[PDB]
Amino acid sequence: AFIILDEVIKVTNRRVNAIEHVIIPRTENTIAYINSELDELDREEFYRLKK
Amino acid sequence: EYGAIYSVSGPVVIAENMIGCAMYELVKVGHDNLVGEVIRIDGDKATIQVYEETAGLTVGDPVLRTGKPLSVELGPGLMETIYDGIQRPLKAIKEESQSIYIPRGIDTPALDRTIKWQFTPGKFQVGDHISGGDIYGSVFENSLISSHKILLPPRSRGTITWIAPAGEYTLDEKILEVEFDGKKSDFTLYHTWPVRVPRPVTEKLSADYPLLTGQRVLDALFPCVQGGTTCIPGAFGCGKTVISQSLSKYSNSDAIIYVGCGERGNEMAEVLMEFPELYTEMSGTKEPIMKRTTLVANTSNMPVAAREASIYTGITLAEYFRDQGKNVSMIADSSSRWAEALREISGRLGEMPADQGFPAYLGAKLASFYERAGKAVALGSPDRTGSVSIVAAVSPAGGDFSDPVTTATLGITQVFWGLDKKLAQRKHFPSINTSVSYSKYTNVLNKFYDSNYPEFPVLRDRMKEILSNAEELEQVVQLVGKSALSDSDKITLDVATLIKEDFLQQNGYSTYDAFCPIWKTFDMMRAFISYHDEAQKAVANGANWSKLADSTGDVKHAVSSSKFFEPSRGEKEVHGEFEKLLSTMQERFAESTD
Amino acid sequence: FAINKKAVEQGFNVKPRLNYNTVSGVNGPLVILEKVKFPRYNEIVNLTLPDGTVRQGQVLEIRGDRAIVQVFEGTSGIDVKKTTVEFTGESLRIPVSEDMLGRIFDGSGRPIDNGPKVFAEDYLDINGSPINPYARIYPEEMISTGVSAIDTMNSIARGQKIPIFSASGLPHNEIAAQICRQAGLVRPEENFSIVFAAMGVNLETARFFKQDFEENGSLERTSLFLNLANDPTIERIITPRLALTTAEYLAYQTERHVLTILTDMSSYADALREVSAAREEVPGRRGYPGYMYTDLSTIYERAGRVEGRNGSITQIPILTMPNDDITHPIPDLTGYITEGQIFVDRQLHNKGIYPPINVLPSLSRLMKSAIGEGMTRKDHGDVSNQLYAKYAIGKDAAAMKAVVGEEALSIEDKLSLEFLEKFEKTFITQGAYEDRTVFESLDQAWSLLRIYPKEMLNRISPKILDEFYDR
Repeated sequence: AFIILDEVIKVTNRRVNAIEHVIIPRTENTIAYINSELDELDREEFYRLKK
Repeated sequence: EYGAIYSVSGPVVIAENMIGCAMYELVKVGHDNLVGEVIRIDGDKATIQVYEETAGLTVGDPVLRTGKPLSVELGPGLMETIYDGIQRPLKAIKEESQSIYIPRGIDTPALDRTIKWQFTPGKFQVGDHISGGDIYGSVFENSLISSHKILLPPRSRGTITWIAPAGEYTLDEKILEVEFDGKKSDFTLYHTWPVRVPRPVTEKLSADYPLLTGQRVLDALFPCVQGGTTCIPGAFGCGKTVISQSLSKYSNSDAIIYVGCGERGNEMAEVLMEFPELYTEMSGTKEPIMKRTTLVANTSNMPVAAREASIYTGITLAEYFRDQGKNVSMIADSSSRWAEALREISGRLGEMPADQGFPAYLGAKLASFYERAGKAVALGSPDRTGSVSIVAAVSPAGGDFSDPVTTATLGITQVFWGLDKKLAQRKHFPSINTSVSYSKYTNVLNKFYDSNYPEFPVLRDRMKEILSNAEELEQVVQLVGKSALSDSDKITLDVATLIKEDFLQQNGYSTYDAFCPIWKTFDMMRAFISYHDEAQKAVANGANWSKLADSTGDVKHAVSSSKFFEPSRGEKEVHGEFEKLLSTMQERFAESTD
Repeated sequence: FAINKKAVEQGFNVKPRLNYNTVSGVNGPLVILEKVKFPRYNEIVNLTLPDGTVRQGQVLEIRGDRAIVQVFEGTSGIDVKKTTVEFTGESLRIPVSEDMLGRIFDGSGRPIDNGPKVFAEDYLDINGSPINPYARIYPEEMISTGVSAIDTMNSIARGQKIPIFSASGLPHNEIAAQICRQAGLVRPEENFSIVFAAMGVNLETARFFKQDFEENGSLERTSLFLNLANDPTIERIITPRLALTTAEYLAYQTERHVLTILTDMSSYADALREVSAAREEVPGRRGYPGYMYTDLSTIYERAGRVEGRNGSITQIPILTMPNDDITHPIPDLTGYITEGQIFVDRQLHNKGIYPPINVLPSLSRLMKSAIGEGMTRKDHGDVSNQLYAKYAIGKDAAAMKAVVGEEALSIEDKLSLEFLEKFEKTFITQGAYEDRTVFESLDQAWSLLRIYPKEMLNRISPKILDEFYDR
């Protein structure tokens, strides 16, 4: 039981660390980039309509 | 000589026969004389901006010309007054109309034109050369402030040929006759000034004198120099009202100008009901705070231009009061609302947007507005000196701080006092997240500390590192528990908790902890650091810290209770008691080691 | 008492009325007169088509000797040869009398209850002047909605402005009807009235509203302003102004505690985007006009108690987020202007919970001024916090149940898990016609709280625990 618990907790802890330190930053940077692009499009659309 | 309307479009109006009008004059359009300002001039026709609602207008209505840009009248009687965004008295308006509305097309003097004021001559005589900004007489405005001085408006010089002697006058009796190439110059107890132009000043100075608020944490770790800027987040559950009230009641300033720059309305009702009840007790319970404050109220219903010009009006008033030699403290309410109004105006004008839809002016506008603050020596003969210290209040879009407004404000201002809601439920009523809030005026304030309290910087630093170490320690404490921690680490942890629960937390209602002066806080952090370092030193030579804590539980309780000590008793006898307590702790530790 | 002199002075003075035949062009929903004399912005006109039909309109712009009328009921069938345009000489006004109550009005205010004319006691300009802030005060007492999940946890103090966010396919209309039916003060009524204006609704919903308010007796305490979906948009933007104006008149000239509801604002936003497209103002964010902030403020901020008069007022606007996102401009601005919000979760509705309200995101900022002694019992503010905290705990406990079994959960976790289900199935779940007083809701909340051991209810003060926990 000791061995099994040790290996299981090691695996889960490293997985949690990897998720926290990799996934969330990677996705939120993309979120910001997408927001920036969608904000960019409307600017030129408004310019064209103004013209 | 008048102007006939030629077109109308919602808030847009086009005049006619307008020749000889500046680009920002004011115009009394309509029979009811609605207020407006010219924007674009093309030959004879000139675009006009309206403030009230234009429904019902008809072509051919006469149009007038004021003869100046947006301006505000300055003089005795500002105190105890409540104004709109465009210098409009609300109490007088309500009394005059007897209604509960602001009837459109209503004009009343900004200052009461009937109350008689007792004037006293200054120090000049007929035939003496004079210059703008020179004091030539005082007026008794209130028991609180009685030296309300009278200036000569900038951009005015010459020689005085007649000055009224002492007596009682109203605001419509020429009390001076300056003679220039044209002797037409007359002067009364008041004058005006365009809002958008900063007031001239002799020279700016470097603000060094600290602004003390009476709170412990504020002046202890994140001080604000008297003459600088600052920013605090605007949230619902944070409860910033405590900060504003404490600043108004206990600060060392001499005049407060609160500005409501667009609120939900009910909050304005709350603050207006509350302020006339706050009482200050210096040289006796001088009943009101209204005798030391003018308030600018702008509910959302107010016209967009009025809702936008609020901060300009407030800062102009603050600069005027600064030039009299007094000290002022401006307090905005929600700069986000002001930015919203600016963006709305820009959109209505139909102009190119920019980052996140805002116009391109925001950066320059905010930079100039903040630069208008500071400390300087007034412009005049007596060579008095004053100071201004704006206190902004930024509210986010929906919590995120990616908006341009917050970024620009943080980039410009120098002091941030982060407030956290989570502490509210835990009731750290001064809810300052010590890990985020920061100050940048320490480098200057040290030149004052050394002159007065040389040890203050090292002590405040020491507790900064102590708190950082304790919060970091708790992280691994959770991982491995306190079991694997040396006695020094536990000492750090428990002293950190004691500091958190005594030095930082502050009831604010108890007679003793309501307003903590400087020397008292000085003694407090000296005592706390002495306790901690002495205990750790005693443990260093070798001793079970559990036994030491058992022995010195009384000492710990005494240092905790010292905060309950009532100030305002001797203000030096307090220092004697603190010295006695420090010596007692020292000798108790010395005996305990034995 | 001298109001009679003013009434007669401007009353008995008849004036003629012009009549034009110079229609000189048209562009979609607009119309362009040519040789008007001394036009007047925002007038009212009555077109007369060559077939004898009659319509209405309202000018928008005026050049040098020109007007631009827009017709309510479309523009088809008009002509530039025989149409005659008759001016009015004064802006839109509403007939106001004390006896609106009971009657039903169309979008423009023409009665549609098969009843006689209004017999106006006065006339008024629809969009009155703003309230003077210096003459305004704070909410104080509470209003009894009768809904368990609202009154107990999101009480409404008179003078508040609490919107009710909801999604597209949700029964928000039924909740609004129930609220209007069960409203009233609290007696620890001769002073209560309701204004229920609906804009942009289906025919079935309108018929259901009328039939329900008829046979439930609530009609004689209300005055509805219905406006179907196929009616002119301009009338849509007009309707809320009429409702607010009449409510303000009642409250501040008869001293009646009144409550107003709108039942929609997204359709109002659509009607608003439509205007300014007739004009050539370029679209703003998400296509909406930029200046919506000002007019929405004008709509909302005619609320709150007043210094002198004993009357009062309250608003419950109902929004509809397009795709269930708070980032949309309409909900953002509404939250900016108003105090707190009330949500409606889709999942709860899926599980058959009525009213499908989720309390975690809900909030009411003026609660602290609503509850208390006399105004209500003394234990409201503590039970509110306790129930909120325990619901929040129960949600995550249910979340962890699936991952860590059930035994590993602490006793606290099991109790919270049971309490969550009991709460959802009993407290929030309220019949469509079940009316509860605040006291009954408090008693039921106490019953639910009795699940936990007395000691463990930490957030509740010992005094209240001792006083009420018994039995």
